[PDB]
Amino acid sequence: XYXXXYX
Amino acid sequence: MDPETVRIALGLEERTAAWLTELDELGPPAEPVRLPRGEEARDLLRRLEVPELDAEEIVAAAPDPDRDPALWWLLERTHHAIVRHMGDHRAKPRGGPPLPYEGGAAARYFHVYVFLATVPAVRRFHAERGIPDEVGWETLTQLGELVAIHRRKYGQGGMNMQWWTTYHLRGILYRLGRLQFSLATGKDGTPHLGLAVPEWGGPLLPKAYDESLHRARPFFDRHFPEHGARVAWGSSWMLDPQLEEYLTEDSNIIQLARFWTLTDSAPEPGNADGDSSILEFVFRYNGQPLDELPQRSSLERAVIAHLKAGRHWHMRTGFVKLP
Ligand SMILES: CC(C)(COP(=O)(O)OP(=O)(O)OC[C@H]1O[C@@H](n2cnc3c(N)ncnc32)[C@H](O)[C@@H]1OP(=O)(O)O)[C@@H](O)C(=O)NCCC(=O)NCCS
Ligand SMILES: *[C@@H]1O[C@H](CO)[C@@H](O)[C@H](O)[C@H]1NC(=O)CCCCCCCCC
Ligand SMILES: *[C@@H]1O[C@H](CO)[C@@H](O)[C@H](O)[C@H]1NC(C)=O
Ligand SMILES: *[C@H]1O[C@H](CO)[C@@H](O)[C@H](O)[C@@H]1O
Repeated sequence: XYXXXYX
Repeated sequence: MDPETVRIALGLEERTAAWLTELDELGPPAEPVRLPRGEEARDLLRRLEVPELDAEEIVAAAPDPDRDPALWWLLERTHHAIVRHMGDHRAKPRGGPPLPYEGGAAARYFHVYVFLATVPAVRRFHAERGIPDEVGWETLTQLGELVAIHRRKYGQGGMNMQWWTTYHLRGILYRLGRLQFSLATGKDGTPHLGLAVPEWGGPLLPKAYDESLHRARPFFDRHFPEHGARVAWGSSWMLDPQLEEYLTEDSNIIQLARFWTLTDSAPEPGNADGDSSILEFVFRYNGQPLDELPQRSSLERAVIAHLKAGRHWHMRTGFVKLP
């Protein structure tokens, strides 16, 4: 995890 | 210039090529990019709650079309790539890559420049929707929080959460007191409000939480009447019922999570996914040794304890009906 989004 | 020149001048990785091609395709914005300078820039920065130390460095390093051609090229197209989706919550949050720090202060603060260059457009969008000025400004001040966080986390000036600021700058997320709400849509297209909790603003007191919840429906029904959400949805380490092992009944998180209805299945215990999320938000974790992290609060102790015990944290999802 550690990246964000939301897709 | 062309995508490959820009990519190479800036030291951007080869995976960014498609993005750079897409920005090339899109071209420069109709309204030319303008950066505020001097005391104009200082007033805007201060209004957006950027710490004085960073603001001063931001103004000193502001890039220039002639000396910084590759950077300027990217600045205009990145700006354009954001405004073309103004008001559009169905578009993905693409802020563009971070710039290698070998480019110096203008590279470190690149997405701050994008944000400042985009303020007039979103403020126009706010005006068109009838958003009160105080709501508009209060929403945009997360820039300051995100700048300050970069410095805490890494020790020098920057802002590397540009994917997140695409929400503020598209006019799809608003801070309404202690909580933020974004225009959002489930997999089946059903409208809801995404709920987020900014760091600045103090503890998540039940009264401040409940005032924010009361503001959501009337705000969105007035200014975005076509959206029609009845429900706020959240995904967060804060919704992990495992916190109940460690925090007391006075905990704001424990008290407030009791109103939430979780809609995801119990996670596999070996699932180590929510681990990086809780470490970011509690510690702004950046690769360092675990017993080296502070242990001042019950939550700081909790997070490490559980992880030391060989156990995992999970991001849980749920909803609350809008009052
Ligand atoms: C959201 C937030 C404001 C809530 O704080 P809070 O209201 O104080 O939460 P609680 O009342 O449950 O706090 C319980 C304990 O943990 C401590 N604590 C809470 N949040 C903490 C944090 N982010 N870092 C360190 N300690 C924290 C509290 O000081 C308290 O300590 P004590 O029992 O030793 O007195 C806070 O966690 C925060 O600012 N987080 C960053 C933003 C965030 O996580 N947002 C959600 C992203 S999905
Ligand atoms: C998502 O990440 C960005 C990047 O830093 C943050 O700025 C947001 O704050 C993050 N979102 C999160 O806050 C969701 C919280 C919803 C939880 C609802 C439970 C509230 C009651 C305990
Ligand atoms: C992320 O996007 C998804 C759907 O596209 C939505 O479920 C969720 O609420 C969004 N988060 C925010 C904060 O907008
Ligand atoms: C989620 O998937 C999207 C799909 O494009 C990626 O952009 C992102 O990096 C993450 O893996």
